[PDB]
Amino acid sequence: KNEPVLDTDGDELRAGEQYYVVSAIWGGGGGGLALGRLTNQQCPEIVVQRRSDLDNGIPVVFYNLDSNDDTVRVSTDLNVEFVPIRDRLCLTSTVWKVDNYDTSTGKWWVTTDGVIGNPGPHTLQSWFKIESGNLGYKFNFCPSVCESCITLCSDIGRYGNDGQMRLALAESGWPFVFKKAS
Amino acid sequence: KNEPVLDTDGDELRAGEQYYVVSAIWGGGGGGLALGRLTNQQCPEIVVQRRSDLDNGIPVVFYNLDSNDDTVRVSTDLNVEFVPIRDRLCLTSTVWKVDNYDTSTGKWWVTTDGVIGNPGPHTLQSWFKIESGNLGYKFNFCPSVCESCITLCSDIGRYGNDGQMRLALAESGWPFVFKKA
Amino acid sequence: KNEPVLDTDGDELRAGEQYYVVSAIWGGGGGGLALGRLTNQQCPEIVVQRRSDLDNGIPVVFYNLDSNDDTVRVSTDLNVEFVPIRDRLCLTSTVWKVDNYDTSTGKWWVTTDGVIGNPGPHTLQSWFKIESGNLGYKFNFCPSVCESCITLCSDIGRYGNDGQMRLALAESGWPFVFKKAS
Amino acid sequence: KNEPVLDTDGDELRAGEQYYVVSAIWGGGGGGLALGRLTNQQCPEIVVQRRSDLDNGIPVVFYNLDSNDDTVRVSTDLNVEFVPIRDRLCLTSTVWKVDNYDTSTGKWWVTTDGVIGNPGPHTLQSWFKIESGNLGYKFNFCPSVCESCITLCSDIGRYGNDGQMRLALAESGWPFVFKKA
Repeated sequence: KNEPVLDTDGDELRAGEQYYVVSAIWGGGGGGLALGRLTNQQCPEIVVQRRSDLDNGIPVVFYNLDSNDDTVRVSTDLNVEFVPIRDRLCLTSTVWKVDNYDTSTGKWWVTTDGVIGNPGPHTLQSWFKIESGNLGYKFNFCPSVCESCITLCSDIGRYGNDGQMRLALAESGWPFVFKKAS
Repeated sequence: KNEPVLDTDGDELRAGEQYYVVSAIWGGGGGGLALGRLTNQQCPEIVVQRRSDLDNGIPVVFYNLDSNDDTVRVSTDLNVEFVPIRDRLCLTSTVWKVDNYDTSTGKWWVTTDGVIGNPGPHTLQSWFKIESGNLGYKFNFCPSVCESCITLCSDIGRYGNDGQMRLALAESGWPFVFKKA
Repeated sequence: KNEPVLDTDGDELRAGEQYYVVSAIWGGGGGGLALGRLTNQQCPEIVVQRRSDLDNGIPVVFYNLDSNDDTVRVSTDLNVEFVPIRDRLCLTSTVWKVDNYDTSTGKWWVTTDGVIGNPGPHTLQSWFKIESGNLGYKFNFCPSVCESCITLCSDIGRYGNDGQMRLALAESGWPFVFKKAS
Repeated sequence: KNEPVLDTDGDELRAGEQYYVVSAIWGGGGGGLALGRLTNQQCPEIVVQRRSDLDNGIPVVFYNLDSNDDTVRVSTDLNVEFVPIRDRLCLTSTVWKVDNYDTSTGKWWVTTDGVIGNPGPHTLQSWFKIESGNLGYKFNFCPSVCESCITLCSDIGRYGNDGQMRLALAESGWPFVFKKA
């Protein structure tokens, strides 16, 4: 099988365990990932990166394709879900998913209201991979859960949008590391 | 557009919504802000800080330059208004404003009886910015609503006055966080 | 019997219980009391007040004249002793004591290397009273443990010396409150 | 004379004694300071901050203007020098100094190869002050050693560079505390 993803302690990532997704860069790297909103949309919430290094954001859990695999490995399709500490107003899910194309910017943003499990055409937009990079791990959207589906296939970068640093498909991915939220 | 200010849950501040303004440094750093009075002046009320770090104080609401903008963002002039948790006594508003110079102390205090809206020279003293701090956020008085006006331009810090902890212009601002009320 | 001294919770002070001695003034009031040194004297350490509101200093305990009185009351002679949280280099005690007259400043400072117990002429300089003031409690040095002794009789104020806020006999005392340390 | 700087035990800093310089804000605020190297520059070593708040870095010593003054006090020009816990490659000193302006970033970095003593125009870049922060202490570069010299005058903050956390002149200083080494 593929190499396990490791956290900042060097331990292998476990499916269902909570991790902050924090910038790999030390010095001007920013904080962790979390939830935000847009001017014209309160729900679903979008994925943003904190500007402050002090703020690790909201933890995520990862779920594997097969719930009998407890280890999170590189280059395998996963679900990603924020675990907010307090209840949220939005009724949409906090599962990551690729958004519909944004004609105002030309970007495919990462949003939420994704779905956990049921790999196939219905959930195609909710499957992400974690890949090794030079500066740290990167997310990649290139699902293999529906062989006959036509799909985008691209690393996940970061881009500013109306004062918030969002995640979007990009040629080169932004590097992250994973820190135990325990 | 500028970075949205966030509350302690991580959600952007919304214009018109109530927030406690609470010291980002607890313990002897105190608690939240509130309306107060002075020994020699019942009205207008002044801006004070509660000593107990368990006391969130009295919430404020923020108003943007343009009432169509609902996100409160850093480095933008806004109005700050206490929710009027007070007796029926003062006819003055609960809107923050920079006072006239205090010859007894050398301080430029934050007080109330400010005004909402009408950006320009008439309301210049009622416009405050929220800026990112080392931790939390700090207030800064440096209005740009009147390009030709000469203005003070300074962070907001804390100073003792009349046996109380007040807010005044200071070289280095005191950090606060914003809690949903 | 004299009124009990109360802590910031409204509870009566107990002999031998640890309290921070913090400035009663909120706004430009400074922090708590602790120990310092002088340029020409490392031991005994001197009593100072922290400039920073955030620093409650070192807690003290109070001891009564009679070890069988558990309540600390106003206008009664007490011993005051810092309880440092870690061992200190000086071999002198951390019990408060009025110093010998300082010809360099004209002040009678509060220093340490005091003694606990044995009220009378030998320990006279180690006895302090707590009094109600306008703005909080104040310390008063006016011991009655030796009726035939001539003694100074004055409130304890604060006064700067060598960049430190020291305590000294003064016409008007500095107000304090007592905050449970544990 | 000025207020003595205190270490994390509450004891005044002594000139010539070793101290770790550790961020007053932990977690994502980082750990202590250390000697570092740039990708493209082995010497002089630069001043960096460790990411782990468990890593105290390596100690500095402070030298006063007058060798007869043993207390380190706020708002006074001093020299800062890392204990030379390093390999023997560099002939440069471990004394902190403000660098020449960096056109690639717009920053005035803190680097080493400073000089101890001889206050005046020749050593101007090697004099720093320790100032009280909202919490802990901040460094400030605003030398008074050469009255006729024109000098920068600014707090010291932190900034990323070359994949590392460096110190540079900044509007608002980053707060540190001092731990006996």
